[PDB]
Amino acid sequence: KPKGALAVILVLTLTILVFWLGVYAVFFARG
Amino acid sequence: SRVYEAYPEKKATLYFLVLGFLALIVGSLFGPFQALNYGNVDAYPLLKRLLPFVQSYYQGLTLHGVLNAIVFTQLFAQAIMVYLPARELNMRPNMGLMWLSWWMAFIGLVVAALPLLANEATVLYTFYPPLKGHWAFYLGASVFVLSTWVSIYIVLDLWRRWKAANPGKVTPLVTYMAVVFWLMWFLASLGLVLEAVLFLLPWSFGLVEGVDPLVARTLFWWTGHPIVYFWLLPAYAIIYTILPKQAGGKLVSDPMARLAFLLFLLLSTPVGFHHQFADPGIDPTWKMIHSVLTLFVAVPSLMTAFTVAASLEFAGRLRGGRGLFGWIRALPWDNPAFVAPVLGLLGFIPGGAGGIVNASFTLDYVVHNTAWVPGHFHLQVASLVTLTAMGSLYWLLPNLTGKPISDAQRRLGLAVVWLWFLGMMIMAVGLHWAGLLNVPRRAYIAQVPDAYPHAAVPMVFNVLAGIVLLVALLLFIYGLFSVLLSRERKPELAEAPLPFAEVISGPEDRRLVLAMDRIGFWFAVAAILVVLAYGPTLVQLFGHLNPVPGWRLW
Amino acid sequence: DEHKAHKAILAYEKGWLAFSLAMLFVFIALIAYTLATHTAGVIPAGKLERVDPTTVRQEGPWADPAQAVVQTGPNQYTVYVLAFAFGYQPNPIEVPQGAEIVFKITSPDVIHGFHVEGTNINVEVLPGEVSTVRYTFKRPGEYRIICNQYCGLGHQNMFGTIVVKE
Ligand code: HAS
Ligand code: HEM
Ligand SMILES: CCCCCCCC/C=C/CCCCCCCC(=O)OC[C@H](O)CO
Ligand SMILES: CCCCCCCC/C=C\CCCCCCCC(=O)OC[C@H](O)CO
Ligand SMILES: CCCCCCCC/C=C\CCCCCCCC(=O)OC[C@H](O)CO
Ligand SMILES: CCCCCCCC/C=C\CCCCCCCC(=O)OC[C@H](O)CO
Ligand SMILES: CCCCCCCC/C=C\CCCCCCCC(=O)OC[C@H](O)CO
Ligand SMILES: CCCCCCCC/C=C\CCCCCCCC(=O)OC[C@H](O)CO
Ligand SMILES: CCCCCCCC/C=C\CCCCCCCC(=O)OC[C@H](O)CO
Ligand SMILES: CCCCCCCC/C=C\CCCCCCCC(=O)OC[C@H](O)CO
Ligand code: CUA
Ligand SMILES: [O-][O-]
Ligand SMILES: [Cu+2]
Repeated sequence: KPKGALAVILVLTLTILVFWLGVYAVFFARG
Repeated sequence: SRVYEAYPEKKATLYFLVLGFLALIVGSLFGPFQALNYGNVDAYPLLKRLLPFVQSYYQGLTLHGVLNAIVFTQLFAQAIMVYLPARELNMRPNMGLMWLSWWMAFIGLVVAALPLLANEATVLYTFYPPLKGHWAFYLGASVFVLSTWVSIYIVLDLWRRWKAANPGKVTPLVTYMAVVFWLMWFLASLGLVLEAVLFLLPWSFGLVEGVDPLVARTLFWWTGHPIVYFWLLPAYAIIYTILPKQAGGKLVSDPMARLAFLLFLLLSTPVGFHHQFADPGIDPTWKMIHSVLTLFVAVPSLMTAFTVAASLEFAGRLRGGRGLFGWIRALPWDNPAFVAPVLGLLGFIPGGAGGIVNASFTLDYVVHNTAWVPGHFHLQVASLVTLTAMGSLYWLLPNLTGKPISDAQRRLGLAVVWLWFLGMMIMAVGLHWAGLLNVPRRAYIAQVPDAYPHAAVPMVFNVLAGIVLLVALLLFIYGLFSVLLSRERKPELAEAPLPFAEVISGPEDRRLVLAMDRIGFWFAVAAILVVLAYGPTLVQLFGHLNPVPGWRLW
Repeated sequence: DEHKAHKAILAYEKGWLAFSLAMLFVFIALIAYTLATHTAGVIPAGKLERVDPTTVRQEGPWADPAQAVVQTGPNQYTVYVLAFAFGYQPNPIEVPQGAEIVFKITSPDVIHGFHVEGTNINVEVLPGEVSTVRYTFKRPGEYRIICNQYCGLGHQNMFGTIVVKE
């Protein structure tokens, strides 16, 4: 298996989620 | 040189790259002053002693945006996405047309630069009416962009000539990339061409009293979204088809590389209302439909993420790397042509995460027109695209000029790309965080030093970045000039093949490849999608125009 | 070996792509959700509402800023706001807490932003058009309006105030 490529797409997932859910939480906080 | 007689396309490609890097240098001079400003430090007095024609922060910001994000990126895309397919096919581009495209760009640039430099078009790189710049800025710009229609013709011509000579062969990979890319660009470019011909030009000439600002922005963003994919895709063509060789491996999938580009062709253009989430007079259903389709335009980069990572990992393993991290350490980190796109891809992970945020309709109300936005786009264009082009100094330049890169120049290029990358990451932090604190973009906030007390912390990041990037820019100017004005010429370097990667061996999926080669068809699909996504709104707007008077507020 | 690495790469790539698609779909569902809630009131009205920027300060609901705030329902106020070079009228906008506010904002000159700090109100203001957005202030106090669209050399100091009365 491409363990290295998976590690990359994991970091990318976690980044996307932190950004997206972070801003979603700010959105509601300002609602 | 006997090399330019056999490959005259090398000289024209060099002229595009050089002029591109000169615009980047000029436009970038303003970037450190702007990072200091977003760090609440006012260095404009210094800048004005140095460059006495600069009348304001906002004239500096117009120059920075137009030179770096419009001019540099386009010239790079014209160099890469003509010369690479031409070398892959081993065929000469129509040289009359190649030079015509160059001179159109040069002349368009010179004519726009006049009013920009004279403080007659301080309207930024978006030039939103009713702010009213000098007609020459709109005319110079229109001619500059129209240069690219010539490039499109050049590549479609190459492709057709090749296909005539090779009936029933599938399009070679880099040429397939460039064909879908330039056809995507053609459909993308129509928004701005319409906006300029139908409104901005008659208006700045004095022919019509006003322009309707909503129609003007809508037609602007029809083009303003796909133009960023037009910046990005030349860096992607190198990242897929060149970087894996530089990394010491191979491209792990030709079909997955073609599929990403076909997804860009279909999805780059019908999504621009994601720049208009906060605009009146556009129906929220259609905002949602562009939001979904924008989330889909994300998928080709999500696919790129994996295909490219797996290609790098494969290279690292070929070079002996083992573990879960050994593959990374084994890669050629002494080679600036390898390092620069890799670092740019690392910063693209937060860059793309912020883009997916921005795309998410109601989430955009948190960040719109704040510093977050420049935080996102410095990661995408000012970091990945720019670093990839900088890394080309190190394989492409020698190939075009025969001029060797010395050991010392190599190490200097290493330091430049690292400082540039790290400076972009630090500023991304300061700008994303100031944006979440409601600091607006496009603002000389250093002139209102008590307006933003809550942003004190990320402001330190922007100062630091402004200094780190000043140093990276100075070293880059020094480096580029050392390599350009260099003594030695080794003609064999200009005759060496480009460093194009092989593709990993494995079936693969002919029929998918054959299906994606149905370019006429995929193009009509892309174009249908634009009528579907834009038509209904533009019918309504054009049937209810409300033009308004022009202003000069500088 | 190459055959085997290639096979494995394509297999796990298929898996990532499905996951990445799943994730994007969840975001699309989560956005859908916001659009069904009161938070979606800041999305501007889609309907075109054309006005004339050259006479907006002489006739119509923007001509007398002291009359800008109009009760339009039992818990609703419409506020006629002018964003202009380089200021907002009325100044301050005064509204009661916990009421639904329908801001109707236009400009007599260039595009301005209208970004109410601490809220999701963030709307472009186009001359000739009226931007309509809706919000209910839950907390009383002073809210700063920032112009977040470059409107000329006075842009960085173009601010206004909303006072939400207890
Ligand atoms: C080249 C330049 C650009 C790219 C690319 C770009 C991509 C996107 N953008 Fe954007 N953007 C927006 C949405 C997105 C979306 C969804 C994406 C996507 O296409 C992003 C997808 C990409 C990813 C999901 C990341 C994939 C990760 C990769 C491919 C790296 C992998 C790592 C590897 C392989 C390395 C591993 C190796 C090792 C050794 C470990 C939105 C709205 O939805 C706005 C308007 C916001 C507003 O309010 O104004 C916006 C505003 C802008 C502006 C401001 C325009 C202005 O002046 O007003 C620019 C210039 C810009 C540029 C660019 N943007 N963007
Ligand atoms: C030394 C490098 C650079 C630094 C320090 C820098 C810094 C900045 C800063 C701080 C801003 C925000 C200013 C404002 O909102 O008022 C800005 C705007 C911008 N930058 Fe850069 N920049 C640099 C290089 C790049 C390059 C290479 C690109 C493109 C390839 C670029 C494209 C842009 C654009 C498009 C704008 C926005 C212009 C506008 O809003 O009208 N920058 N940059
Ligand atoms: C290789 C390139 C990397 C370059 C890295 C550069 C690091 C910047 C300096 C850090 C030392 C700390 C110096 C700060 C001391 C003075 C602080 C100060 O006075 O603040 C600014 C002034 O107040 C505003 O008007
Ligand atoms: C290899 C590439 C890796 C690239 C990865 C980069 C992505 C960064 C993501 C998140 C940083 C978030 C920092 C921590 C979150 C801050 C939240 C917080 O403290 O919120 C304030 C709250 O209101 C209390 O005052
Ligand atoms: C490495 C260089 C890349 C640059 C990386 C940019 C960093 C921005 C990161 C994450 C955004 C997440 C949003 C943070 C949200 C925290 C606040 C929160 O959780 O909201 C609740 C609070 O009550 C609300 O007012
Ligand atoms: C505020 C944020 C500022 C900090 C931004 C940092 C973000 C990530 C840092 C570096 C990425 C480089 C990752 C990979 C570096 C690998 C180098 C390596 O493994 O070197 C091998 C050795 O030299 C034999 O070649
Ligand atoms: C040797 C190379 C490494 C050296 C690089 C340092 C590494 C990172 C840390 C700090 C730099 C901060 C520099 C910022 C300088 C001035 C900050 C400022 O303007 O202070 C505002 C204050 O909060 C309002 O009173
Ligand atoms: C709340 C959300 C949770 C976030 C937490 C991070 C999630 C991990 C991310 C991506 C996994 C993508 C890789 C999918 C692996 C697919 C398996 C596969 O394809 O395996 C086939 C192979 O042949 C076997 O034999
Ligand atoms: C194979 C398993 C598949 C199942 C996995 C599905 C993923 C679940 C994730 C999100 C669901 C959406 C939750 C929608 C509820 C959002 C409510 C919310 O956040 O409320 C905001 C605010 O407080 C009120 O106005
Ligand atoms: C590495 C990246 C680090 C990122 C760190 C992220 C920090 C985000 C902070 C705040 C967002 C929250 C906004 C919440 C809005 C409420 C503001 C408010 O109360 O507004 C004034 C009102 O007038 C009172 O009466
Ligand atoms: Cu009004 Cu900026
Ligand atoms: O434009 O992203
Ligand atoms: Cu876009």
